[PDB]
Amino acid sequence: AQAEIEAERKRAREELRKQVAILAVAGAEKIIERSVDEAANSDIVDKLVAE
Amino acid sequence: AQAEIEAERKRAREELRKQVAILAVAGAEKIIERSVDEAANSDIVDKLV
Amino acid sequence: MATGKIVQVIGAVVDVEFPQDAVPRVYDALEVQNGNERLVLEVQQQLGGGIVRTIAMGSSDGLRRGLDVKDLEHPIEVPVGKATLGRIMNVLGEPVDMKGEIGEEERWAIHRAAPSYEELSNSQELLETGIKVIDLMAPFAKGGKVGLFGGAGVGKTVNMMELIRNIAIEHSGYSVFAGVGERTREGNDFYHEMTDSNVIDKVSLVYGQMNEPPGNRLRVALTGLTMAEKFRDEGRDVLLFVDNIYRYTLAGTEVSALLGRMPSAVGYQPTLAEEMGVLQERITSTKTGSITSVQAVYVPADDLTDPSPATTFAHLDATVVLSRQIASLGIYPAVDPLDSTSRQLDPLVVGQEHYDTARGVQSILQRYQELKDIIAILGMDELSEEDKLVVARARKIQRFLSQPFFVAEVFTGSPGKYVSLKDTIRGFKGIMEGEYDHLPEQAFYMVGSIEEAVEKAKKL
Amino acid sequence: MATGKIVQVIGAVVDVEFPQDAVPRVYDALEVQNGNERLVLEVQQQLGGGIVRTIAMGSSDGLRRGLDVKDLEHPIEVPVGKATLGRIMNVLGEPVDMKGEIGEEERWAIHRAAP
Amino acid sequence: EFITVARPYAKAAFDFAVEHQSVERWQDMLAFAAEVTKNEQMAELLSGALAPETLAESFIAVAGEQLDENGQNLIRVMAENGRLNALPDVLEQFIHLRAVSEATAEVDVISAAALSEQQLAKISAAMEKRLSRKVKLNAKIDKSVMAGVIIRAGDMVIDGSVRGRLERLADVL
Amino acid sequence: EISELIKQRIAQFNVVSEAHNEGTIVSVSDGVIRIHGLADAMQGEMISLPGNRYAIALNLERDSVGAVVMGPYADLAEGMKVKATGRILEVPVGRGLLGRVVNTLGAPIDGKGPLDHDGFSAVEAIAPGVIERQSVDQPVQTGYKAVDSMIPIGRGQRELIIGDRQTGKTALAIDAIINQRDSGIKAIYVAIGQKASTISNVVRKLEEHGALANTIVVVATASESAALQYLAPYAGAAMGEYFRDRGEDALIIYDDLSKQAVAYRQISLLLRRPPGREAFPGDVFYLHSRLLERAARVNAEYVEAFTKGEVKGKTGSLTALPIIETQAGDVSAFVPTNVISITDGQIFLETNLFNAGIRPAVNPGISVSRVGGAAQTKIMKKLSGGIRTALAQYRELAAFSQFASDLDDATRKQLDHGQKVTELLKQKQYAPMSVAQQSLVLFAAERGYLADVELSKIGSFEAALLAYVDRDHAPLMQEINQTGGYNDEIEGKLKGILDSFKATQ
Amino acid sequence: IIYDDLSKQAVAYRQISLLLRRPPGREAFPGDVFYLHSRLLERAARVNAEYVEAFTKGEVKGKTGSLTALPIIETQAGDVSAFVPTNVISITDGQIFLETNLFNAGIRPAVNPGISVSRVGGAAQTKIMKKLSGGIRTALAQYRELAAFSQFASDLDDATRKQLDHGQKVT
Amino acid sequence: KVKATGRILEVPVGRGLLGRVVNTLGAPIDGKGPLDHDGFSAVEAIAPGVIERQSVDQPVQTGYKAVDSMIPIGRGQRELIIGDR
Amino acid sequence: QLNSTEISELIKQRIAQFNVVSEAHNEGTIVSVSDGVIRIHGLADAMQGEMISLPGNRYAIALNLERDSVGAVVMGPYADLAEGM
Ligand SMILES: Nc1ncnc2c1ncn2[C@@H]1O[C@H](COP(=O)(O)OP(=O)(O)OP(=O)(O)O)[C@@H](O)[C@H]1O
Ligand SMILES: Nc1ncnc2c1ncn2[C@@H]1O[C@H](COP(=O)(O)OP(=O)(O)O)[C@@H](O)[C@H]1O
Ligand SMILES: [Mg+2]
Ligand SMILES: [Mg+2]
Repeated sequence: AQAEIEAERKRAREELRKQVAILAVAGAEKIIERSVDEAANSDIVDKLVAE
Repeated sequence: AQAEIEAERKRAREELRKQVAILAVAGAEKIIERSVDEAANSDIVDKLV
Repeated sequence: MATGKIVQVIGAVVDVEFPQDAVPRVYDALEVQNGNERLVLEVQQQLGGGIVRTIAMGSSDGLRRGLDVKDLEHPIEVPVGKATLGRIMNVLGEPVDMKGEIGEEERWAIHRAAPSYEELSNSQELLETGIKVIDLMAPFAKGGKVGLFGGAGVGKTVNMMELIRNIAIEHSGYSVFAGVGERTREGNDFYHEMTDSNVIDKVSLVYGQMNEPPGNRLRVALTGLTMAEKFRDEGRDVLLFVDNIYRYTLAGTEVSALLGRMPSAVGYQPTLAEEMGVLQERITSTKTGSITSVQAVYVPADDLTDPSPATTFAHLDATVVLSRQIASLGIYPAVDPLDSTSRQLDPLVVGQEHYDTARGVQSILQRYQELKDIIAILGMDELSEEDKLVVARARKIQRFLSQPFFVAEVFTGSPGKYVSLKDTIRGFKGIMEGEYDHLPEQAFYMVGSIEEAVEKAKKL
Repeated sequence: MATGKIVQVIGAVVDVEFPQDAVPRVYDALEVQNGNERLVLEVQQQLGGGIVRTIAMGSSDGLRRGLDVKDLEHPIEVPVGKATLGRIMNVLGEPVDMKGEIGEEERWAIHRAAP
Repeated sequence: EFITVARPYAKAAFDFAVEHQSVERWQDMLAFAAEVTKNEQMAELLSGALAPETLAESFIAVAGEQLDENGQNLIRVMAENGRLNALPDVLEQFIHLRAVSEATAEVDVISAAALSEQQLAKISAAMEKRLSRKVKLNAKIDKSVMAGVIIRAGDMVIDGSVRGRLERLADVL
Repeated sequence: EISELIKQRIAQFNVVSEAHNEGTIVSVSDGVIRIHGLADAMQGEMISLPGNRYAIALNLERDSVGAVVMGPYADLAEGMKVKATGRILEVPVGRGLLGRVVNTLGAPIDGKGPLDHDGFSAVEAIAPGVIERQSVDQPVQTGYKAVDSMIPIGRGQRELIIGDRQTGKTALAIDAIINQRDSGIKAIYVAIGQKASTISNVVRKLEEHGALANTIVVVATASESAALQYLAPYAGAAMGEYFRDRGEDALIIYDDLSKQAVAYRQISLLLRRPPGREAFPGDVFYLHSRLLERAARVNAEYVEAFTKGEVKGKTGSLTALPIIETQAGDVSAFVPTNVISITDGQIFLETNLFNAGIRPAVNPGISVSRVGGAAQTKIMKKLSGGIRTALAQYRELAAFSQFASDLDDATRKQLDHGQKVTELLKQKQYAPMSVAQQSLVLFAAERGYLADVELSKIGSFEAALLAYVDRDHAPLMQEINQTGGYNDEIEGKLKGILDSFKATQ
Repeated sequence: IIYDDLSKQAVAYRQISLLLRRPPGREAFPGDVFYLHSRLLERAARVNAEYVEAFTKGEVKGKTGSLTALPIIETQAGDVSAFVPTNVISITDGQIFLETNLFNAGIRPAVNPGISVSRVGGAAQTKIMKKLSGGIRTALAQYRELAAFSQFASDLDDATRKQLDHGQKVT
Repeated sequence: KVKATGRILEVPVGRGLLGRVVNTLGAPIDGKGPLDHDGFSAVEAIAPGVIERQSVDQPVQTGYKAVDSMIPIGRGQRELIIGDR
Repeated sequence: QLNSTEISELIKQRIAQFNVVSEAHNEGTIVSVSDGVIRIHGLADAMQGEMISLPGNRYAIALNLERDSVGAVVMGPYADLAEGM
């Protein structure tokens, strides 16, 4: 019965942790959509075009 | 123990709502290397609640 | 707006071409005006550039090449909830009882995935039934699957009407009846029976009869599950009766080759086992709620080896094999005690006296079977005395398995009998222990408890 | 120089395409560098257009759709004579034992007419 | 799909155009044949069950501004096999075959906004070092990219979008 | 507590572009997708679909790839982009997944967090070569008196449990697994096309009656796609082939190789591959053949060269027990006859013995063991030779028993003893029996201590004898359970024990 | 209505289907042979007086119409497992089996009881016939069992003997 | 040239068919003159639904003792006659 | 859509010469070899049942005269034969 409760603990933690992950990355998407500039797009591309 | 882990999750949820404020601005500059705008922190609290 | 055009109509299968963007996904619904008739199509394959191949949920007659098709961006969705109780519906969840609109609060898609492995719930809460042979040989728990296997005319329907009487009336929970490929007369006779008995207010009925085009007979089983699964998710205990699992597979066979599939072993579709699995793994009792289900299974040609009955044997908790021999001999219900079994027939979960009685009964009847052809050729005089004894006790046991049913009264002109489980054990143990060795065989035939066997013996 | 390309792989059946001058005879053997190993194919049918259909004399896993195939002019040829005594070989006449190379003087093709 | 029946005729035409130094003319000839084959009346003539000889005359006559070697034969032989609906695929097959022999790649780049023409020239010379061909960039302005670029080089691709990295990180979580 | 680990996951990330081939889905039907593109696709590669689903590249046709979806397929659509990974199908392996329930991909369905596998192995691998393989001469005790006495199993052998439905095929296999709780033999149960509630009932029995710690459970339920069912057994073999190549013995049970054959038939027909005898594909032999010939005992040179000099004098093995269901006992059907040719001994479970209550319903004379008595331990070998002859003589003299009497007393004795040894070789389901317990019970039958007790009490007689032996002479049981040795001193001591027990109840 | 040979219809539909190049099924019959006979036979029915009144626009009131069907099938050497017999046996409300052995033995009409059933049964009889016929149905079925089981016993129990004679009388 | 008359196959129906031998298309073949039909009806129609049925309680008499005692037929039943040639 | 025995070098010859009769009707080329059955292209002056003379001293017997190919069976060892003979 202790091992069965430990399984429900891990599952409940994981579900919360995935919810907050999804919120965090949706906010990061909005930040990326708004906080940007052309010299920063070019700064990223200049890491890319090396390869 | 099932009611215990329920209320433990309820106590965690509010504290992770604070930590997830931090992570959005940290990771959204991590993903472009260059730092994000301090001004653009507007509309981040929408994520909060 | 409409967005596709019909490009082929071969029998029951219709092909629709769409723009190469926004092609309908698999299992979606589509709509076309077949003259004045609104016809639904279900998408089965995305094949080639922009084309989808589909099955008509209605008659294919009257369709022209070049008709406009409108794509509904969802599966076939059916009413679910209390509003479905007391109403007959078709595969599309449209009322066929002429009582008006269903009035549903919610509608659910008939294609959904099965419960996850960690959701399944264990049970051994044995149901009691009036039927002697079943409760002796194949008792079944609340939340389990029961299958009635037989060829044509062996008693599948009469048994299922008896089990509906015995189980459902004591059951306080809602029930679903799925009439997959049923005869229309039998569906009307059932509806009137429930309406007279006043139990129609706790049963929802979905009927897809033989006359309907293959898509209806194919998909009507899933509308039955979708209603039962709504009740299970509300947390209820539900009774689900399915009139033939076989004519779901057969409705798949008819259309399979026109869908381009290469044929399999006995002409069945290549996807027979997956088609059976995806349906039968939804019929389960989860932690939230329990579905209890009784299914009749047609056995083509009376061979239990045919792929279709052969696969479904591996899904069921109890399997009551009816046999044509025993029916032809006139013993009813025609249950074969040697072939039928349950996974609840364990000494741990039944009473250990029950288990010992069952093992005795089966051992005796098996010992009779091997003697049968020996007596037939070489004669009864060339048995020994202890075999002449066990052949007599075998005949007495094989009579005491017979029973009159309240729903099989119209056929035979006799009252119906309900035997309690305890009385059944007590009788068969008494017969095997020989406490009734002196009574004739007919003193056990068509009787209730063994106290009624001694009353009729006195009259004899 | 390897003169053909793989054009299909369906299970153990490999189809390869050659120039119209170079098409293998019916039981010829072909070799492919599958992964790091060498895979022998035996030709079975000459379909039209320079495609020949072949059975893989080994595992078919890992074959891409454009690998170069070398066309040997002989059939499968195996070591014969006294050197083979005491040795275990596979179909291709290669040691499945670990004793070493078979010191054969002669290699004969597995296909020929009866006496 | 007609790609498989296109392949023998497209290879026969491409193998033939280099024997006669007119690849460039053959390409526009086939682009012509692909545009006429889309016509709604011509498709009815194609579906109309004439015998191949008289159907061949009924197509060759309508497309007369073609060489004797080129038009009147390729269109007839594909017409006997009933392959003429393959013509839009015969075209693309032909083009690809050419780009193969000419050591070229029709590289595509995708971005949220225009590149600086220094970024783009660097991309060209670097893809020409990644590959072994003369590249020919063409850009697309897709706003879902948000930042960075996608480079697609036939069957091969190179994702540098922020959206792909955002959804990758969402799954690393 | 939580979100600093999510911060760490943000830290553990790759920001640069990488390059691969990319394909476009042309068609979707019945779990099969046709993919245009992927000039670099290879036979048996894993294609990554959107949604973190994989497909397996099976057909490579001239212009399209035919790939089978390993999961729910119905939301896939024409024009989706599919990326080529370069990987032939890998699964996790190790001791970290010892004790857990996984699917064919090795993802846990247990619900009890992620795995701590030590690494990965290819699902497809070639079997050990002719010279790398060693003779089977160590026992695997199944704990059933009838099997372990008549039909012995050795570490490396490939026995077949063939029977009809509802005859105890699963019961015998899982009892075999349960008896390994304390041997060093790790165990694997592969559930192919079983219904999930049956699997769950089995898994609960495995924990309750003993140890699920020593068993890996691989699950592919009847609701999952045919690709996952087909491959499942190969994934289980890759998990057992991990222990074999490390120097440790293991035992794998494959449940319904007939269901694997059905799944392969479905995949083959949907990929349009030419049909054979029962529509099964032409290479249906080469499916089970290459599966089961991975079950082997392997010499110390191989295991020392595989491990590169970590274990030095060990010999690993992987015993296999495939399960086959015949239909109305047809032994000439295509899949049964293939598997009967591939394996080396079968445990034939007849149905009318099971209906008779003689459970387990093994049928001697048709059930053989091609490895012989080199797999038995010595005491079980000495005490079992006569049992085979006594049952053979009972087969022929059973016909007489039906109707006749006043035969010669030689015959009468022989028949009676046959009927009571038959009565002796039956036992309850979840009771396994140690070698010492089996030994002495067989000795009691073979030396004649039952010959005066040839009545219905034999079940009570055995239970009383096992209790008495445990109560008074357990150091003998320890010595036999350790050694399996037999000699004159053991023979005399066994006589002394039986002589004393007859004086009691 | 009597359909003379639903078998020869099935044969005609098979010919049409194959000439049209539709994919063959078992024994080469197309799959919609079950749909052919099922859509045909479920048309035979009895309809309530509300349906009659609705159909005839009020002209006929108080009457239930009915259509009864008697399809006929030929089996080869008594093989019931064949495709078309299996379909029709699955669709219909009963069977009358006529047998070569009984016909040659002189039992004409050569009906075999215990292999033939009526699922409507007692409801479709007059009360007299209902009453008298219930005893006959069991008596002949068990008589054939006793007649098989006691071929060789020269003497018998008169309870059994009585039954045996009575069964020969009713036969 | 083939024209497409947009109408499904219909057959003469009525009381005047009693006593007439007719081919599948409704043409008399007995040679006793034309039919007297009460309009036409369509050959391919759908059957009455579950709600439109009524149960069977009226007999149709065969006249054969074996049939009418052991295997009774009622008005709405669908009895199969099966056997050899 | 199967390729009906027409292939790129042959097609290029028809592109170069729209009427095929420029080659003599007495000769042809082997276009496929499959387990004894051979498939010749050409031979417009061949009749069913002829003795087609292969390279070497072998014969093959014409069995099918199709629209564009002859199908024949080789009398003897077939394994030596290639395309283009
Ligand atoms: N030794 C035994 N004593 C009593 N009962 C047994 C014994 N062994 C098995 N049984 C019972 O036999 C039944 C069938 O066993 P099991 O499920 O293993 O058969 P099976 O061949 O696996 O059937 P299936 O093939 O359908 O899975 C079960 O109820 C089981 O409890
Ligand atoms: N218990 C019974 N008592 C009397 N008659 C029965 C009984 N069971 C079956 N029958 C007879 O056999 C017929 C066929 O069985 P039924 O259940 O109606 O169809 P199926 O068995 O094909 O579902 C019944 O209609 C009835 O005539
Ligand atoms: Mg029924
Ligand atoms: Mg089992």
